[PDB]
Amino acid sequence: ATGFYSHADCLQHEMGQWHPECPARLQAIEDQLIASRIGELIERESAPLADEAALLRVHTKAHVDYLRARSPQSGYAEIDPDTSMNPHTWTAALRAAGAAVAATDAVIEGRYDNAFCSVRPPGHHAEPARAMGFCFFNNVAIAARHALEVHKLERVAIIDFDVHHGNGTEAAFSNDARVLMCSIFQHPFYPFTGADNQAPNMCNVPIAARSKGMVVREAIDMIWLPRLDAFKPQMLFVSAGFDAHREDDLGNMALVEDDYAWITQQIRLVADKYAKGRIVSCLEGGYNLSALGRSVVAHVRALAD
Ligand code: NA
Ligand SMILES: [Zn+2]
Repeated sequence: ATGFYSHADCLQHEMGQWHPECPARLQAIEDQLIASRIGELIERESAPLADEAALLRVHTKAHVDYLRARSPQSGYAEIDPDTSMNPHTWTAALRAAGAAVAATDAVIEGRYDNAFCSVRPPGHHAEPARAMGFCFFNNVAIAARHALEVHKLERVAIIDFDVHHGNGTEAAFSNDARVLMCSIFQHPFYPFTGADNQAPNMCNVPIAARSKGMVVREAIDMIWLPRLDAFKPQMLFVSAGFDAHREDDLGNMALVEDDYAWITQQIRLVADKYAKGRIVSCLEGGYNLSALGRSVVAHVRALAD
């Protein structure tokens, strides 16, 4: 069984009408789960609020206190040129991190074989002391650190296939031998890091603009899988971003739904080998509403196989 974590509060976050990281991203996912009838092989779960101790396993106290103080009573408060808080962003971000924590508790406990968190705002750009690029708290990193420190797991792997490099995840874990990060990312591209001075636990593969899926499959098969087979992670955490899609206006790569299906199958195989199938996956980016819905459904269906 596959758990599906979301919350209505996540729709209340918005950063202006023009902004592509918008509430209709979550509604597009809901519509496609209906039109595909794949919403019937998952169990719906409500995301809880993340508590401070969950956040402080990843972020600094000043980071958390800043966003709490920055949360506006009305209008918007700017974070960076394309990231702002509205009076709902704080609650939404707690739900997004909350989802990832609670999915982790449910998978380790054996309630679900795996889970997906259909949540907003995304996480993987949020460094321990830097909110940026639509991200406030690093949902995936917070979930992995939950499994390490609370459930006392010894080894976890983070898979990030968003088009943008997960700088936030690299900045959290470059001294943490219990974590392996495997990723693909468009290069050179925002956030313009991740290609150099890679810690030994960082397996982040730069990908050229306009690359199609066969380049990513080759990269995953020849580079990720031997790292993962050597590491044997006891659980897998997924920064499931779908903006490397051919139809995405914010990326310049050319994946399609079948690629996301194929990638998820690999994640399943690694998890079945070493992790008792335990996977938690969190929505990152992905901005064409039709292709986002279609790509999340292909991902989710491969999790429920
Ligand atoms: Na990435
Ligand atoms: Zn992205």
